[PDB]
Amino acid sequence: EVQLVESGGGLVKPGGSLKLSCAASGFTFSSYAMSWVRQSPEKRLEWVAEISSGGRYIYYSDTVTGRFTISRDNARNILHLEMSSLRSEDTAMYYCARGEVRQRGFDYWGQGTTLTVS
Amino acid sequence: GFVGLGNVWRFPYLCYKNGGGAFLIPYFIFLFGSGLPVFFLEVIIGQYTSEGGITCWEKICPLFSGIGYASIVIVSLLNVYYIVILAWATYYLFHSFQKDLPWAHCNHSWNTPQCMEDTLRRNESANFTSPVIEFWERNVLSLSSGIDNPGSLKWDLALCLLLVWLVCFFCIWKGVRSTGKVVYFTATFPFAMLLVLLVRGLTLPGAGEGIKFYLYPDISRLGDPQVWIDAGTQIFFSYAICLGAMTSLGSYNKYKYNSYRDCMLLGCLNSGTSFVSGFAIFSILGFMAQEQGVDIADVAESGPGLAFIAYPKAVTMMPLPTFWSILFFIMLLLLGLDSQFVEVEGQITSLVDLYPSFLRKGYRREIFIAILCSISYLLGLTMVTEGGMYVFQLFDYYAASGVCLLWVAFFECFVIAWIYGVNRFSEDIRDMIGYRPGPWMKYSWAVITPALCVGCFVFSLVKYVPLTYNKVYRYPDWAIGLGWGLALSSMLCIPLVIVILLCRTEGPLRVRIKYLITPR
Amino acid sequence: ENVLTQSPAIMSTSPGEKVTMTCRASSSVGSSYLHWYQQKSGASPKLWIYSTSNLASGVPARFSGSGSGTSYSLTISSVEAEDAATYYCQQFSGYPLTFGSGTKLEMK
Ligand SMILES: [Cl-]
Repeated sequence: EVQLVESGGGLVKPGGSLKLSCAASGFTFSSYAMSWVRQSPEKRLEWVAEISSGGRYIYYSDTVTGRFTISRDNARNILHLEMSSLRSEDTAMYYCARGEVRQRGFDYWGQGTTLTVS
Repeated sequence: GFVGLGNVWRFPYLCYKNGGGAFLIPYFIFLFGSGLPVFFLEVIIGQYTSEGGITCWEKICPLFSGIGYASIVIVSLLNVYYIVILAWATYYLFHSFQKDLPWAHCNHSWNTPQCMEDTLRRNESANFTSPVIEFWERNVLSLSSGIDNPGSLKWDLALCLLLVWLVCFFCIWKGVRSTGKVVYFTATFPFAMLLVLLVRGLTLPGAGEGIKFYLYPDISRLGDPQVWIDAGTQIFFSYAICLGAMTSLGSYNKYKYNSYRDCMLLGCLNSGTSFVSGFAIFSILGFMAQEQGVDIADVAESGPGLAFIAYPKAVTMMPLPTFWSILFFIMLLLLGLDSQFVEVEGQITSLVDLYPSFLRKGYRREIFIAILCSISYLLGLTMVTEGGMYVFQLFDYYAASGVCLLWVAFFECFVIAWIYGVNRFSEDIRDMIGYRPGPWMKYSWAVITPALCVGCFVFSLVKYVPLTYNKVYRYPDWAIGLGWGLALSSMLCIPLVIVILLCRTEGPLRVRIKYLITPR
Repeated sequence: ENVLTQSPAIMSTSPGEKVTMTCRASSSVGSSYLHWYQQKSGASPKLWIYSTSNLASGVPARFSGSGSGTSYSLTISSVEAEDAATYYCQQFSGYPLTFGSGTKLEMK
């Protein structure tokens, strides 16, 4: 069974930083590209950052291009998301999503981590 | 849908030279283990680096940047002999404008006294020559005793070759190729013409014996190493031109739209076009064997003039044969001329990418097309003479479709699978297309294609038979050495580039290798 | 960004009724790259329809998808009580990947 568990979510000061950790198992982690999808408290889904299968192709949305960095540790099967300068319109419910085939979408999602900026 | 003078001209005679049925098993083995994966591999290299040809390997293991120069030499020699094929097609076209075709009967000047017409051959009852083979070998070729006797330059064929190079020169630049509705004409007209020949051939009396020759394998002939290389490099021949088809008829146009499935669409359409043209050709050859008193494997030329024997012979069995001869050789000219526009455009693009601003682009560059076409014409004068078939068959067997194509395909697969990385390449593929390639492509690049190419290369190097034109000519050892020189000029681009890149980069051997195999 | 304007979020339909929901895109999606996700109340989203027509695993055959280019549609043949969730359409071709707005199916 493919499982994705997210952790490291909590309340942070504005302009601070926090490190998420999508830990995944039940499948090979080096062969599937991964994305971070956040969900506002108004319940709209926004894709934050996608890393490719080896980390050489990293994409960001226009909102978090210069202040969010996504990293992967292939050895420990964990997906990270380093944040920086967390503004007020960034409080969300962060999901880790297994999006590897572009024509099958995010087939496996995980739980959520409530990033709270206040 | 891709089609050229691969499917139409080359695959019938390579199948006929190798016993017919025994050719198709290595053909499909290479098609589904090597040819479609290697075609997809080179298309991904073309779409990966936003450049052309030689400098496509600076982002894929720059130690092996001699694969670009190997492709340069392969496409140069291919341009020379593929345009003398077009010279033969033009010569048949200008001999098709009278009412009764010159290969239909034998009462002309070039005919031997031993000939009589093929219709009156079974009423003789046997060393009597067919008029189509006599026309082909004595008016078109004017075939001499060997490559040692080039005889005299045929001025008819040389002006036909100059005409088709002037058509190429006035269309590569200072002109435009087919773009709009004329593309829709030239995409289905070769298929319509091949369908006409197929429907004609199957309805000929005795086509079933020709199809039994074509399809039923002779398993003892599968131990001939000529058959495996002929089939595999007919795949690599028909797909390296299909590589240029996509690249020259639109680079990065297929960007998100499935350059996996696009490649399998054109590859399967190309191989199916080969298979249909083989059905047509061998139906004609079975008809000719029933009509004459000779065997199916002896009825025509086991060499490059098969499409200039079987297809004109079938044209002579049509209503209004002048009409079908004119349009069939117009079809051959359109097919090979579009493929020649493709390959010469690829050669010019890759050489002006070899020198981006170094003395080529900054000058007029009109004169560079003229110089390249001029020396390609002068090299084409060596095989359009009276001993021109022998030099041509040397060029075809060795210069651009021999062990050189196996060398290039094995080195591409080896580099990308091992020195670059299957997983790294799959990540790049997912970046451009949207999905990593399946285990078929992965294990083909890793295991199946290097094993097939190395096995065929070693298998011919341990069980060597010499190149023989039409089963009766034995090439002299200087001619075999010249053919191996053309193959090695295609092949030794890779190790000489390895050596010069090692010696130009300073450091110890491990540091030089590590620097040159990491991509830039 | 490729803003996917979707059907208004508050739709209220009785069970057993054939329903549909649109997904208009500002740019043009290649119709093999637009997917639909079903996110329930307080739960994670899951893949529901991929490549605008195909059905994900665990999704009943009563769901269907259609459309190409700009307008894309999710269709339920008959609504049951386990179909009360929010559906997001999502192009996944252009590198600023955008989801649609809400389409929350509430009962009557
Ligand atoms: Cl072929």
